[PDB]
Amino acid sequence: QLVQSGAEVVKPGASVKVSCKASGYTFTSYWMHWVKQAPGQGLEWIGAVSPGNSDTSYNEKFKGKATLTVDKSASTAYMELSSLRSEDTAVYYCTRSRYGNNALDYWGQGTLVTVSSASTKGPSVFPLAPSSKSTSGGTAALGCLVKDYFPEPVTVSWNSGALTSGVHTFPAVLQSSGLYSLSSVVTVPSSSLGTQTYICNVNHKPSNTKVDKRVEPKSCD
Amino acid sequence: QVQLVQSGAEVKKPGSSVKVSCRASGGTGGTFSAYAFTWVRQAPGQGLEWMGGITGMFGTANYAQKFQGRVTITADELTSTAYMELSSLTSEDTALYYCARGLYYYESSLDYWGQGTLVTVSSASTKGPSVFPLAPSSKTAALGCLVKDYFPEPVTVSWNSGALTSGVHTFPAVLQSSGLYSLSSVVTVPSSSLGTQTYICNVNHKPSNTKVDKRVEPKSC
Amino acid sequence: DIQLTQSPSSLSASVGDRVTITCRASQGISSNIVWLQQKPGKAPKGLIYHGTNLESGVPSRFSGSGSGTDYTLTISSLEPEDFATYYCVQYSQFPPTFGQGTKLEIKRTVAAPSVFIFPPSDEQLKSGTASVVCLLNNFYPREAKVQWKVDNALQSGNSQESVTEQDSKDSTYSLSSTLTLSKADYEKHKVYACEVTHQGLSSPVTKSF
Amino acid sequence: EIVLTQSPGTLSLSPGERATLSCRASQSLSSKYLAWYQQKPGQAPRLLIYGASSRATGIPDRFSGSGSGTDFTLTISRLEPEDFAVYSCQQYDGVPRTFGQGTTVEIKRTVAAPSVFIFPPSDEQLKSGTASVVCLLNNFYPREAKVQWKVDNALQSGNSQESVTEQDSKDSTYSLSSTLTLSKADYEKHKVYACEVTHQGLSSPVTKSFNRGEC
Repeated sequence: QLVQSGAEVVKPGASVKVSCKASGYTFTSYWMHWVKQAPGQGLEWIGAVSPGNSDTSYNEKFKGKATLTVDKSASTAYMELSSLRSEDTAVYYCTRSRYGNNALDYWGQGTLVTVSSASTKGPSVFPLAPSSKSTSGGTAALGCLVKDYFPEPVTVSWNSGALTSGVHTFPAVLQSSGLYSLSSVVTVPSSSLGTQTYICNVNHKPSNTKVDKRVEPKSCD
Repeated sequence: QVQLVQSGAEVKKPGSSVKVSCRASGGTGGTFSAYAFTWVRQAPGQGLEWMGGITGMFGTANYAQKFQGRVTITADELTSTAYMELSSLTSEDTALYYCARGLYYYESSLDYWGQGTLVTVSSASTKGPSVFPLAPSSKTAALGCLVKDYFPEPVTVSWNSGALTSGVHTFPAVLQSSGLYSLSSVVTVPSSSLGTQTYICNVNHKPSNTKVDKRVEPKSC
Repeated sequence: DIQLTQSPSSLSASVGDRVTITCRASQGISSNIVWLQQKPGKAPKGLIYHGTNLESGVPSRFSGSGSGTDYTLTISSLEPEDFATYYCVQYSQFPPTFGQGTKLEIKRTVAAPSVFIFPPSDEQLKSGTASVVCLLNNFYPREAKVQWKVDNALQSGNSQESVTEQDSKDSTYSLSSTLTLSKADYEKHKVYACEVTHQGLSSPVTKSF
Repeated sequence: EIVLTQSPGTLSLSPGERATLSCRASQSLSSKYLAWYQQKPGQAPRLLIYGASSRATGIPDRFSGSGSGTDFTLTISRLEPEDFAVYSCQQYDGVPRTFGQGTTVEIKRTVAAPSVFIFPPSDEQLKSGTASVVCLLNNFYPREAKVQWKVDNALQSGNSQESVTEQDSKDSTYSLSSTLTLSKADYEKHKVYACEVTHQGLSSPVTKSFNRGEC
């Protein structure tokens, strides 16, 4: 199979070297390929390298942005992305082909490369308060707006496991300012909206920000 | 010094099939699997014609719809040999077949060529030539030999065991309705040497080990 | 570049159904086509190579066919494991190119969204910006239109949408459109609508505060 | 399909002259995808130019290419003897890859008229079922020649074949042979066998003939 290096957050002009360890097959019987996947252009072929004699082929679109090399010893391929921009933000995959034959059968698990001027910031959990009314009988809904954090991920739980149900912790969104927002939501019975205590258990490992926050009706205009 | 060596000429009966090979020698040959190997042919009277090629990295073929199914193009990474197989042969596949190669895994310009393989297609059977005199009329004079009904070619014709060289034209062969070849060799000579000088043409047809010598001299008159 | 076009872009079906996805290349590609499967979060897996050949491991309900410009992948009886996105990739010519995907989702019986709106919390407004969040909960199909209205005026270009994957129980969806404004621009104000249109709604339900 | 057409069919120029060869694509062609090849007799094609205007490594610089869109040009600034050969363009933008019909570059020289001779079929060939009448046209220029067979002044059609030698290495000339093939039966049913030649080196058509019955 194919195991790649971990995710990476880096700043604009910088450069990254991603790795892919082949194991369990003859490293040199396969050309190793690199593929970009990001919302915008979808799936794109960056290029490929033959491990034997290190022959390369690059997509004109990535010509120069990327440089592929290989270590036959370690059965490993490397991709180097240079002169980075925020548009190069993507998941990058390695995969293989066999000259015979097949395919693009096995893919690496992918390496997330995030490119942002923005520097590390913690969230700002704000309460989405349950309104007085009504709705169509039951039930009632409340949540936390996890606003302005960098970079992903954040983990939001509710009552730490005592609320694995009815909960929707949405995907993030990158605002202008280059900062992410997230909103979690739970749906609770219209009756006990003042019998149970709901605290957002947001933690954001990229800094050491673990925030608790409870949510209640406020009673003003 | 990219070198491409193709298999030798073949003569095939209609309905049969021919597999031409192409072996990538060469000191700057490089990774055989990195380059697209292309097959093209040239029928007598026609332009060069693309048949298909096999891509590098991936080692799979693309075909001209004209030959889709009829042609198969494969490659043997082990022996650095590319092959083209054309079946259901017709007399119109009589042609020189060529493997070629460039600098990339996909086909582009054709930088390197094999020496070409001639494939003749015919329902004929090996047959040495009958020779008849082309007697000088009387009436500078001309004379010659009709080299008639042979298969396959070449025939080689000389005069006075190679003594007579100048003023000699041996024509290309023509293929008659009878699937067999006819040809002529002529020589122009002094009128005043039509009685003094002996003239013999020397027909050699290796595909039948048939050497023939024929005396050419005036008729009666 | 060869353009690959998949049909349909999205497809809804149920366990047991024979399903067919298609791919049209902008020129003849001689069966040099691969089909991929990708579940969300995860990496692609090759299913079919060179038009018709199964990858090892790949269960046999999967099969591909086609020639020239037109190819189809066919799942003969869908399994719960088979709901994913599918891609064709072409390697007839340089560079290899990818289709944009056919997402294969689960079919269930409509069911309409429950709507909930939330004004900004009070600590937020102390600082520069006001963030108002509308929620649409557990609906189907995915199609849904969310339109804010401030003092009954339709606004454009300062809301962000965000949808969940298909719930593991409900097979429904959920949606979060947030409208963001500075505290100053925020106070016109209080009539703040969240008008939502949907297929299981007789009429655009609105929530305001 | 990108169709490529080449002009002219034959270019007739002298050693040292500038050769201009054209290649027309049936539709606009990014010049990144056009190539020219030289085909010397007996030899596999030789890539001269790729990408419309880049000279292949180890190619004399008297060769050059230009053009964009639909018309491309291969220029040979000064013809050396070895450049008298056939040239083909190639497109490698789309599928199928296609070539033009090729242009033959040929040596121009002064007009020289053919010597014509007519040979009657042998009696040896005639005891077998077939009579072959051969007409020779020796050492002429240019290559166009019309040879007409008349059997008792009956314009023949479909029963002759002809063959032309290559342009001569010494005197840049051509020779041609026309063979008329009849059965011994058809041969002995007529008396006058005529070979008439029209060539621009000839003020008036030359005829050579024989009567069946010289023995």
